[PDB]
Amino acid sequence: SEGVTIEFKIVGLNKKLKVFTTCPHTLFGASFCAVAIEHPIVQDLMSKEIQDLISSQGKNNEKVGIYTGLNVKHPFLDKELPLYVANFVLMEYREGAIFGCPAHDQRDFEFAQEYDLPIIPVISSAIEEYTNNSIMFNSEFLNGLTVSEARKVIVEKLEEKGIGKKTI
Ligand SMILES: [C]N([C][C][C]OC1=C2C(=C(Br)[C]=[C]1)[C]([C][N])O[B@]21O[C]2[C]([C]OP([O])([O])=O)O[C](N3[C]=NC4=C([N])N=[C]N=C43)[C]2O1)[C]C1=[C][C]=[C][C]=[C]1
Repeated sequence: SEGVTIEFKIVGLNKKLKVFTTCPHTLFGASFCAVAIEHPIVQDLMSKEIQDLISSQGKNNEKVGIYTGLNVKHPFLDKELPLYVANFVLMEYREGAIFGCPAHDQRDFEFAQEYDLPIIPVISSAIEEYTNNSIMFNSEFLNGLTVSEARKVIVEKLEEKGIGKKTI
């Protein structure tokens, strides 16, 4: 609709992953990264046998994915996030790649529950016509800020480091 594009460093390689989000302020609650089945990164960084795993389609309506074997470095935390090929990510929409926040997104929770991924809460429950007064927590420099202030500060920090930009 109107979001931000974020670059993630792929661990042990000189390659990057661009993801699109409409909730950049929930970045400290990221558990995984997921790309579409038809994403270029599948043909570039993975074996041809990945198509055999993909066709095994079996669990429809259920959020399923395959761990690629690669991790991405979190931009602000000393930690890595696993990278998946997921059935619920659409290639034709934006970058065909997402970051997952299971504590505040139903689709991300269903995926994390299946693959035992961590659940990290970041919003404590209370464009310019209204202000969302829910407060950020577990989010380093975003702590204590309302959701509205946090959306602004995270974008300034991503732009300041050359790893994020506004995307219409
Ligand atoms: C879940 N819904 C959206 C609802 C709003 O998205 C939410 C998003 C977060 C949170 Br926290 C809460 C809601 C965070 C963490 N996941 O990021 B979020 O913002 C993006 C958000 C942007 O979509 P929109 O419609 O709001 O403009 O959808 C996710 N996304 C992006 N590209 C994607 C892609 N190719 N295939 C799938 N999903 C993608 C991203 O998920 C996904 C959805 C289902 C089908 C087509 C397109 C989007």
